[PDB]
Amino acid sequence: RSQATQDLSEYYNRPYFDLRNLSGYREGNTVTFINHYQQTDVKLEGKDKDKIKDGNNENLDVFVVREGRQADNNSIGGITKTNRTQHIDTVQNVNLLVSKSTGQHTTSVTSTNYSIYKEEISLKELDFKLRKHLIDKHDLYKTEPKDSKIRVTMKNGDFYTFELNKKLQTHRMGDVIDGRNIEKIEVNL
Ligand SMILES: CO[C@@H]1O[C@H](CO)[C@H](O)[C@@H]2COC(C)(C)O[C@@H]12
Ligand SMILES: [Zn+2]
Repeated sequence: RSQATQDLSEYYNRPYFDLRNLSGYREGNTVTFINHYQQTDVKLEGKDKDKIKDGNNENLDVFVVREGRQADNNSIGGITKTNRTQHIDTVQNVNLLVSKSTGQHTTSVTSTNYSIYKEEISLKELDFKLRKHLIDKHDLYKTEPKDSKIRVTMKNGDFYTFELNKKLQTHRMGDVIDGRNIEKIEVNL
C-alpha cells in the first residue's frame, strides 16, 4: 500500500460534523461558525468566494472536516443553505450502484438506496460521505484505487466526477447542487 493510498485512507477516515442552520461571519476568505462545542474556520477557495457576503451570513449548513498546523479548526468549503422547510422524510431517494471487478472474470454490483436529507448539498459532503461508505462497505483504500471513480448524475443529465486516486480538489469543496435533482450515483471499483 503506497503512502498515497495510506494518506487517502487516513483523510477519509477523519471525523466529520454536519452542522445545521448557523450564522457564519466572513472576513477575507474565511467564514467563522461557532456553536457550544466548537468554533470552525471555513476557508473559501472556489466560487463560494462569490456567494458568501462580507460579514454576517444567516441560516447556513456546514460540512466540517478538520484539515492537517496545530490547535487548528480549519475546514474548506462545505457551506450550504439550510433547508427552507423541515423534512421529516428524506428529501430524495437515490439509487447508488457500486460495481467491482474481482480477478479476471468476475463482476459484482451492489445496488442500494442513498438518502438525501438536504435541499442543497456540497460536493464536499457527497465526496466525503461516499468515500467513507466505500471504505466501510467496499474496502476502498485497502488496495491501490487506480482509475476508480464516483459519478453523480442529475435528472437533467449533468454529472459530477470524483476521482478516487486523489483528494477532492479544494476549489470544488464549496460547490453546491440541488439534492432534489440528483438521479443516481455510480461507483466503479
Ligand atoms: C480533470 O479536471 C476535472 O476533474 C473532474 C474529476 O476530477 C471532472 O472530471 C471535471 C469535469 O469537467 C472537466 C471540464 C472535463 O474537468 C474535469
Ligand atoms: Zn416531510
